[PDB]
Amino acid sequence: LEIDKKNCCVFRDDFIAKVLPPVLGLEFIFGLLGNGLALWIFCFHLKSWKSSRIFLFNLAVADFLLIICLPFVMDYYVRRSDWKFGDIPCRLVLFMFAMNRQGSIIFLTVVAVDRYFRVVHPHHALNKISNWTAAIISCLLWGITVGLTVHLLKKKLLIQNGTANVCISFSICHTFRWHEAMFLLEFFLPLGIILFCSARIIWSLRQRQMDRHAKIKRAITFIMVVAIVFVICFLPSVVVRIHIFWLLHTSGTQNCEVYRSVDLAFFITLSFTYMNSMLDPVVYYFSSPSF
Amino acid sequence: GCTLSAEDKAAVERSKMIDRNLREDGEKAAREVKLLLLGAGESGKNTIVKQMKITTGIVETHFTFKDLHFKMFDVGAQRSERKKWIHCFEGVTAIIFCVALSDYDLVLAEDEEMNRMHASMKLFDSICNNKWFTDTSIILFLNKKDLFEEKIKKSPLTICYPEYAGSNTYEEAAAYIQCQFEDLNKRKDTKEIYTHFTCSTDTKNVQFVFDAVTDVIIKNNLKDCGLF
Amino acid sequence: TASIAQARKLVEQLKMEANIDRIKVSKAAADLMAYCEAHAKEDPLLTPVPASENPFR
Amino acid sequence: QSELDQLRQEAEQLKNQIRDARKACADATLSQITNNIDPVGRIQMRTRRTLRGHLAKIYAMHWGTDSRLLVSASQDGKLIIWDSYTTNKVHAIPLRSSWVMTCAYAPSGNYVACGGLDNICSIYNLKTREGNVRVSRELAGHTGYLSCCRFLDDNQIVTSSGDTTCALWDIETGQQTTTFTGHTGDVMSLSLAPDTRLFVSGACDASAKLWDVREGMCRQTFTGHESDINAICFFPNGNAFATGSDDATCRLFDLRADQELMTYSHDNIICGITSVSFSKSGRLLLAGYDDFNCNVWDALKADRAGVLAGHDNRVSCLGVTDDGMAVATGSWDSFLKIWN
Ligand SMILES: C[C@@]1(c2ccccc2)OC(C(=O)O)=CC1=O
Repeated sequence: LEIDKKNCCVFRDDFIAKVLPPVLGLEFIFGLLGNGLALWIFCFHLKSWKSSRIFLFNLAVADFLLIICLPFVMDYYVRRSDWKFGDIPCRLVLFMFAMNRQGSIIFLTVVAVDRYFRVVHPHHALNKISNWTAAIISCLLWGITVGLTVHLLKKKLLIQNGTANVCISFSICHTFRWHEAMFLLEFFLPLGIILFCSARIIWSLRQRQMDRHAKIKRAITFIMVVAIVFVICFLPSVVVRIHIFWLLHTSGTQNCEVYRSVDLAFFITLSFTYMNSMLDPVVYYFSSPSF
Repeated sequence: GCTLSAEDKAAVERSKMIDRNLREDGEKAAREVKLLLLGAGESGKNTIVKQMKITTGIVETHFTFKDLHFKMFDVGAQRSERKKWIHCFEGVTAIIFCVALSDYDLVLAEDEEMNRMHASMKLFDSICNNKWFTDTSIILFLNKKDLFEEKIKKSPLTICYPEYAGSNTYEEAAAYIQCQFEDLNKRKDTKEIYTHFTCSTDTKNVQFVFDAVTDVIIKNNLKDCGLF
Repeated sequence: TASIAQARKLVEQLKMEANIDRIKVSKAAADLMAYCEAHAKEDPLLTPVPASENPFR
Repeated sequence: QSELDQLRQEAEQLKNQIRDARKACADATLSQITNNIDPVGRIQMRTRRTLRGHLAKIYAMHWGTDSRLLVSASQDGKLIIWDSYTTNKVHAIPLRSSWVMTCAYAPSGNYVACGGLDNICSIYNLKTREGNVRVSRELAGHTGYLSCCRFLDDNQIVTSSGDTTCALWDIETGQQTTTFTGHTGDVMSLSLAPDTRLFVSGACDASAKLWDVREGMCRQTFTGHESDINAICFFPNGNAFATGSDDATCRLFDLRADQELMTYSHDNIICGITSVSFSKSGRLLLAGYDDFNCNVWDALKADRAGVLAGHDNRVSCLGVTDDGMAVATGSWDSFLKIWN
């Protein structure tokens, strides 16, 4: 039918229930286990708290929340439709996914910037920064994330397509809504920052020798590891979004039969953004000699 | 606060001002680099300090280079037991050790048979393998190479090291001495030893100290963040 | 030359530290026990003190 | 060298005679005499106060005679005076040399003293015309690091140093009135008698000596330990003193019997003792250890009557107030805790 005017078709596919739910459940279980164990270690098993641990704590919290709010979408796919829960726990879940993902990206970028300043500028005041200022920075970052995500809360996110109710935010429409702009923006700029910081770290550490200790050699690979993990986890979604925008521009919003395959591929690739939440403890939390 | 009297309020504000001063002093003192200077009587510590700076007890030298404030502590005057006060220096950025490599044939004034170089090696072995300096970097300075070049032509190194098997060229002898000193390091995993060959006119030792300190601080930062 | 002087000093020390009045161990132990039991009620750590007269509440 | 040999033989004969007399005077032992004594209940104290503000390791502390104020010394070059009742800081004296190793409080509450690797004993005036604190004197006669200092009056002080000597000073003059040169190793601690007519010291030669302040001579020499002596305390009665060493043992000596009386050791303990102190009645012997906690001993039965465990690093100093109300402990983790 229609979704707040702006004639644009939405699609429902039965292919999702065939493939996604098992893989998504496995990802949820792995992420929940990793996040819970990491939180258990950090909250009580450790006493020395620094700026790096503070900045990692918020990333762990965001990953834990994103893993927690996932069975709600498990229900959305196993039942295939109707969003039985209601209306408020649709805006709520579409808020708590976007906010969690944006927080994860922001805290990954902050960790990378902290490492870059620790390696390239060893004698800087930012390296010796009090826990109080770290808490202020964390609160400000969380506030920015919530302020950018709250746009979806003061609206209506229901469609009621015939006998099926869909709880969706990515609606294929000829519009330049803030959601699509944010989805495009929160990838390239953090990608550039991470690549620049990683390249500077590698170059400055390599020209300065320091290869005999071999723990420097152990740690010089994890930077590129996390860079490529971020790249592979967040490239396909933005690629598919760009292709969808190009198709929408070159074919309009009519003839709602070509969008089927690209929408299916988009929903396939949107599950990649949940893959990083289970690898994050592996390559960021248990990958350090500290514990 | 609400129930406190005037005298209690005065005491509380005095305590708060004292706390503010203590915190600012600690923050100011946490940005400096602390170095412990060691050696022997004629190792050449004073010669190094001559270009570094540009009642018995402990004498402290403060110098600035590239916007870093350094602080060297010379403890050569303390002739008491070393084990009773060596734990006060646990937590220094690095240890600077001075060795006169031109004294391979000279002998100690106190005891004739014992060589000076062997005594220096024993002192280095004691310091390097100390339990309070498990992961503290050591900067090794070999001082009198100008006299070493002249004395190695007319004398063989086999006097100090009877197991030496090589030519009496200056480069080979200096390399052999460097490997003899660096072989005493029994950790090789927690600490790094930096060796430099200097003279009375090298005038570039402060840059070497700065580079070693920068490497140590980078390693400390990486250990703190989680890597390394 | 001074070695004999230091040896004489040590001999002097041992000479006028070896001539003192030494009591039996039992008497000293009894005196210690008597002093400990005489001030037992005055020790605020041997016996718990009521919170009324405890300045460190 | 025949004269030297006969002198050595005479010294050996004198030592044998002294040992034989000591053995003869030992009719019984304290432990079997104290058999019919009710064991003290399990002592359990709690951390009533925690004083924070030091940013480096704490090496020494000393209680005031009013049982309310105390001074502590830290390697960040600070000398803080605390109010134990309200935790408030009264003074914060900066030091010229940050390598401080000891501190003391005047019995009248007017002066404090400190020293360390600089070989100087600096004396500060607490009550002045203004509200600040300024240096009043600097005693500079020692050739090794200064390890302990105690006040006799407002005009006398006794110091010990790493040059194997102890000295008595005059604050207004500034000269060593007397020198004590018996020891052959670094002196690490000293303790004055309540009447301030005698004092004992313990050195690195595993022996302790008793000195007369007025004369300047050693009276008795006590041995029995196996390693360094790190702390010494003097019995409240005035006829005994306790010694803590690096061999994980504490011992009690009697001045009048002139021999060791009783030893305090346990099989699990392998770390050295850093500080010892007595309770007001002398029944409890509190000792600080290297294994991060303090132990309370029964001075008559050698039974562990309690454990004070609240520190994350080595306990370097402890002291009991004059009225026996509380005991304070300092540690290398830069915190002071008051127990009761
Ligand atoms: C597919 C989707 C969804 C689907 C059903 C219920 C809630 C959320 O997952 C999010 C997301 O991860 O950003 C956006 C969505 O629209």
